[PDB]
Amino acid sequence: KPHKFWNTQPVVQNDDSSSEYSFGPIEIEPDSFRKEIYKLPDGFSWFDCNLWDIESQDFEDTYQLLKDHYVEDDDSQFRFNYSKEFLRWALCVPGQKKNWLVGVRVNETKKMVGFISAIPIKVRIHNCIMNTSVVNFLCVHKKLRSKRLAPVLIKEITRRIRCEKIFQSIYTCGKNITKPFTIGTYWHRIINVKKLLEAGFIGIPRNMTMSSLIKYHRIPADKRIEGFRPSVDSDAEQICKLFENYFMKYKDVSNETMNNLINYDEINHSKELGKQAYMKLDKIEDLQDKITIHQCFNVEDVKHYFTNIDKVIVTYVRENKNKEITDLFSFFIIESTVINNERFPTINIAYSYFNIANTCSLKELFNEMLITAKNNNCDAFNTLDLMQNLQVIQDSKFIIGTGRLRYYVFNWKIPQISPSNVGIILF
Ligand SMILES: CCCCCCCCCCCCCC(=O)SCCNC(=O)CCNC(=O)[C@H](O)C(C)(C)COP(=O)(O)OP(=O)(O)OC[C@H]1O[C@@H](n2cnc3c(N)ncnc32)[C@H](O)[C@@H]1OP(=O)(O)O
Ligand SMILES: Cc1nc(NC(=O)c2cccc3c2C(=O)N(c2ccc4ccccc4c2N2CCCNCC2)C3)sc1C
Ligand SMILES: [Cl-]
Ligand SMILES: [Cl-]
Ligand SMILES: [Cl-]
Ligand SMILES: [Cl-]
Repeated sequence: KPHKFWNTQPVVQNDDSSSEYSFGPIEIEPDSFRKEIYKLPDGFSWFDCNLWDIESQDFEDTYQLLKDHYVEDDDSQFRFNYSKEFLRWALCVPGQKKNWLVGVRVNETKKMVGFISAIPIKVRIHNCIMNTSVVNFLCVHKKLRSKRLAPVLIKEITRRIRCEKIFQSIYTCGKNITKPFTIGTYWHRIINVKKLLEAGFIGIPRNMTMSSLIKYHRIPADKRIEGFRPSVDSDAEQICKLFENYFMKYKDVSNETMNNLINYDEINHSKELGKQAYMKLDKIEDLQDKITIHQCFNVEDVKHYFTNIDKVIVTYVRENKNKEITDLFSFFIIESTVINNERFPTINIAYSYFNIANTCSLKELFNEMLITAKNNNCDAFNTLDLMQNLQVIQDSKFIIGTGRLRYYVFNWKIPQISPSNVGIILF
């Protein structure tokens, strides 16, 4: 069946017949976009969600909405239970705008029935760099589904983002909407066998028991790598350089292009000037084993994202004798509710974030990270096949998950690429 909203938006459609590998914006309309607030059905209202005071009623309403109505696995066995501390870390980022956190409320009862958010980030896409957005936590109350409310919330957040002179966005989905520029596969490393076995996540193969299963999913500790410790704020500048060196090494453009990236923020104000971001690629094979699109981090961003908050985010670095940082691993933590058992204990899952292995192999780095995940009472460690993570997944004890993660970019052209070419991690 055909789209009724997405067929009208500047994104590559599923039937695109482009005969060329091209990068660049799809449309350049700095002045023609709608600026008036969108209208909601009678008895509903917009509000800027107050996630700036963790004790606010807005925060309680948002937490409850997402706990009961946000993302479930494709088999409706588990639902995400984002904590307030996680949402604050994930949405109150540097440069965030108070009106990029959009809620929908029933006027008569003050019940919050909808939500959508965006955060600002910096990205490199091939030979361009820009300030862009990431849309996440789109949620509509279950009883209001299939009433064309989601396009309204999308149009609304788009208006608010464009009013900040930002005209692209990145967003992920478990299903196919339009054409995604890549599809990521996630994998599970079992840590707490007993918990996951009783939660219904894993079974028992023939001729095995929980004991032999615990023994098999054991995390090895016979070749530890010394020098890893939690990051602190004073590591920020060196973690910033560690990422820059990492993205410089895996770049998919020449050294000359990397030093003269096209700053789209300076040419998106004009239709003629913005076309300088058009870039044709003659050989898609030139991107093999390289990163084509990735987030960029300054020191203020590093301080926020690559910190340590109990039950939210974990970041470790490896040092040498001189206190210089040479490796980094990180994962964030989200609780998952068991849908058919409201009394089941807490299930905490770890999610691979950004990881840089220079003084050890990536498999060696992930083992240290798995040990640290065990120390943080995480029942499983989830990883996507992004960047170089395939090195850890192949010939391992990782188990394939049931779904796949589609990656989209709003108002930008990206040819279909491998997930290994992508350095973008959504929350
Ligand atoms: C420059 C700035 C631009 C900023 C904007 C950038 C783009 C951001 C876009 C948002 C990305 C968010 C990123 C995340 O957080 S991804 C996860 C989103 N949240 C959930 O999955 C939680 C559980 N489910 C729900 O909350 C609702 O089912 C939602 C709200 C998802 C849809 O509500 P409902 O189920 O009641 O449907 P409808 O009748 O209102 O409307 C039908 C239309 O909605 C399109 N649809 C359905 N699901 C998604 C989806 N996950 N991404 C994009 N579009 C989606 C669908 O194609 C159809 O369009 P078309 O097929 O007719 O065309
Ligand atoms: C061990 C265990 N894993 C479960 N996963 C689910 O239920 C589930 C259901 C639907 C969709 C998803 C999941 C799930 O894990 N995804 C997943 C998997 C690996 C990631 C690696 C890095 C970053 C994110 C990752 C990520 N996200 C989830 C957070 C939100 N950002 C989108 C992508 C998507 S339940 C359970 C008991
Ligand atoms: Cl619609
Ligand atoms: Cl797809
Ligand atoms: Cl040590
Ligand atoms: Cl600190």
